[PDB]
Amino acid sequence: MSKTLQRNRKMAMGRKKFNMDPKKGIQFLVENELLQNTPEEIARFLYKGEGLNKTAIGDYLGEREELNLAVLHAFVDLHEFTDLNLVQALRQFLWSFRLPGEAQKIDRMMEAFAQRYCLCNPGVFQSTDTCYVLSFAVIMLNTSLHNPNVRDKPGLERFVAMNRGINEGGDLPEELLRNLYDSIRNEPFKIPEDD
Ligand SMILES: Cc1cc(O)cc(C)c1NS(=O)(=O)c1ccccc1
Repeated sequence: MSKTLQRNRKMAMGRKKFNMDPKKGIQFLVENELLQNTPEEIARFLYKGEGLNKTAIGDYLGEREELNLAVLHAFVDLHEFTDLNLVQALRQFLWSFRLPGEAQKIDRMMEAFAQRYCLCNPGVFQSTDTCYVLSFAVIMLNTSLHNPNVRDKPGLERFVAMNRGINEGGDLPEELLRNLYDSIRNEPFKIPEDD
């Protein structure tokens, strides 16, 4: 009983430590046998995200060292994108962490996302590059449609034109692009606040 109560408080302390500095928080949890030091177990901890700031989760997933890269891979693997369209998948992924203005880190994260989306849905995009480019197209479209600071609201026809030639030199099916455009137009991305 006393061991359990002590462990519960130390877990809570570990979460607070993580929010101050992700690597120190994970270190405390691992060193106190509250979390196993495996990429999969760390990833599951971050995916659950209990009491964890989404900016802190993003920071940890964005680190360059081997273990953090492995955690990123395992974290993306916890996402189940089978039979979801690209927007549905992005809604889930983009809600799970936050990391603005770190280009190289976002590149790694979005490449991992694109690879996972395509593995889950092999018939949609034959090229993962197509998936990556279209993923950013949808993010850009969300901002263009829903941020009043941009006065050019691109219509469907413009969105279609902007994506020409990215499907192995051909175009994406028009209905795929329409479905993605309409999904974003009717429901903006829910993006985690800076926490
Ligand atoms: C997805 C998003 C869109 C925004 O308009 C603002 C933010 C903070 C986010 N999150 S974001 O971490 O900056 C980001 C994640 C993945 C790709 C691009 C950006």
